[PDB]
Amino acid sequence: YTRVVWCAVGPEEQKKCQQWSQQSGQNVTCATASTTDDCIVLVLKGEADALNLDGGYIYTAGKCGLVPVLAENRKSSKHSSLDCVLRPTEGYLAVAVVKKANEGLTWNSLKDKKSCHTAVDRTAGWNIPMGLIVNQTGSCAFDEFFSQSCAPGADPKSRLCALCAGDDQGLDKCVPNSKEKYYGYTGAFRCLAEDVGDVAFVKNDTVWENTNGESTADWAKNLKREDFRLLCLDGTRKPVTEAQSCHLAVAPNHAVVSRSDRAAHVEQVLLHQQALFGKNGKNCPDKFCLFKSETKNLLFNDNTECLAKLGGRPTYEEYLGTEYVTAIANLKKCSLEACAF
Ligand SMILES: *[C@@H]1O[C@H](CO)[C@@H](O[C@@H]2O[C@H](CO)[C@@H](O[C@H]3O[C@H](CO)[C@@H](O[C@@H]4O[C@H](CO)[C@@H](O)[C@H](O)[C@@H]4O)[C@H](O)[C@@H]3O)[C@H](O)[C@H]2NC(C)=O)[C@H](O)[C@H]1NC(C)=O
Ligand SMILES: *[C@@H]1O[C@H](CO)[C@@H](O[C@@H]2O[C@H](CO)[C@@H](O[C@@H]3O[C@H](CO)[C@@H](O)[C@H](O)[C@@H]3O)[C@H](O)[C@H]2NC(C)=O)[C@H](O)[C@H]1NC(C)=O
Ligand SMILES: OCC1O[C@H](O[C@@H]2OC(CO)[C@@H](O)[C@H](O)[C@H]2O)[C@H](O)[C@@H](O)[C@@H]1O
Ligand SMILES: *[C@@H]1O[C@H](CO)[C@@H](O)[C@H](O)[C@H]1NC(C)=O
Ligand SMILES: [Fe+3]
Ligand SMILES: [Zn+2]
Ligand SMILES: [Zn+2]
Repeated sequence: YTRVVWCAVGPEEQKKCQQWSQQSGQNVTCATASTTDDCIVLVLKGEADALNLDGGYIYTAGKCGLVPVLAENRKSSKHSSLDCVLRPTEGYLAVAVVKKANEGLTWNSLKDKKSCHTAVDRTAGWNIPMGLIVNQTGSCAFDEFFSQSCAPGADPKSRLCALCAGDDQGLDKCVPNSKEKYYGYTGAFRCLAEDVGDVAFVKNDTVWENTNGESTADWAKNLKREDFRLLCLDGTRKPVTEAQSCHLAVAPNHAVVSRSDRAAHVEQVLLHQQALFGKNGKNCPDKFCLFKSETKNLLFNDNTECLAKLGGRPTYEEYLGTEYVTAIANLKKCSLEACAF
């Protein structure tokens, strides 16, 4: 009832969820699945209540009747007065990032190069860049465009997984969960940083959070912002400070979804959970911080300031916006009134 079952994707999120569970006095409990799609199915069956999803998955979930409940909100600049929970979301910038040293690589010479994607079906890592590439190429053979990639969630024996590395034992290659070394925003940026790929499709924030000492992780220690460039759609390369004028799209923020019949209850529990474990929460950083996990973005993104209420009781189509929704519909004609399960 006032007990919510959260769905965790893979073993590291499970571990974080368990801690949250313990600290919440079991107001929150945990179910675990190997992929986000499987978590969506748990939610449909009523065996889990909720999870926080990237926009590409909100589209999947939406067709099956799930609804957005609250949205990640990061630090803003305009609307200084408003409380975080009431502040409108701004959205993130999807970018394509390369090494400065890889000169003469631009948007127009990406063909046959190596790519790093957060996961198949995700906004910045897949839907935006592959949608543009299909568009520009006039062809649904997006699996042939790059020579090799790491795109968690594709066929492990395909060239889309050739660059994925699996877990510290080499198992679970290309699975779309954090066990895969190059999964997610951080994984795809690591894939570029280690020069496994030529380009990473991530968001603007990922570059800043993993360079110039912001990350203490071994692979990101010595990374410098100046060693990276953004690829712009006009064929130019720009410094990472110019993301405002050099992105592939603005993406809708990740948001918590649930079955509509459970939305109201998930919302109230979460609002109270963040008062306890959120940014300035009563027990964070004392006992547990919901929005921390050492740059690994477990359950929620680490840069989340709060979960915010949605202005308008959005359907998922309204939450995603008509320009994003049509982009996805078009790309999925290669790979409408449905539910995949
Ligand atoms: C692309 O993404 C980056 C990363 O999100 C965006 O850069 C962020 O811009 C914010 C303003 O919108 C900065 O906000 C404030 O944050 C703090 C405190 O208020 C200040 O500096 C911080 O100091 C502490 C030191 O302990 C650290 O936690 C932080 O790393 C940072 O050094 C800052 O003066 C400012 O008031 C925010 O810092 C900043 N994030 C980083 C890491 O630089 C960027 O706007 C975005 N670009 C676009 C076009 O969206
Ligand atoms: C890949 O190309 C397809 C085909 O063009 C793109 O789909 C098209 O997107 C545009 C812009 O969102 C749609 O037009 C819009 O119509 C509304 C309503 O009139 C208007 O308010 C907007 O100003 C705009 O004109 C268009 O309907 C849509 N076309 C199709 C076939 O549905 C798609 O966006 C491209 N993918 C990417 C990632 O850009
Ligand atoms: O993509 C930007 C963005 O918009 C979101 O929702 C909304 O987008 C439109 C039209 O583009 C609209 O109709 C809305 O009213 C609207 O709010 C996001 O979810 C979001 O966070 C974005 O950043
Ligand atoms: C658990 O939820 C109950 C019901 O609102 C509430 O009394 C209590 O504050 C919650 N405990 C924690 C630690 O979240
Ligand atoms: Fe995303
Ligand atoms: Zn723009
Ligand atoms: Zn509406």
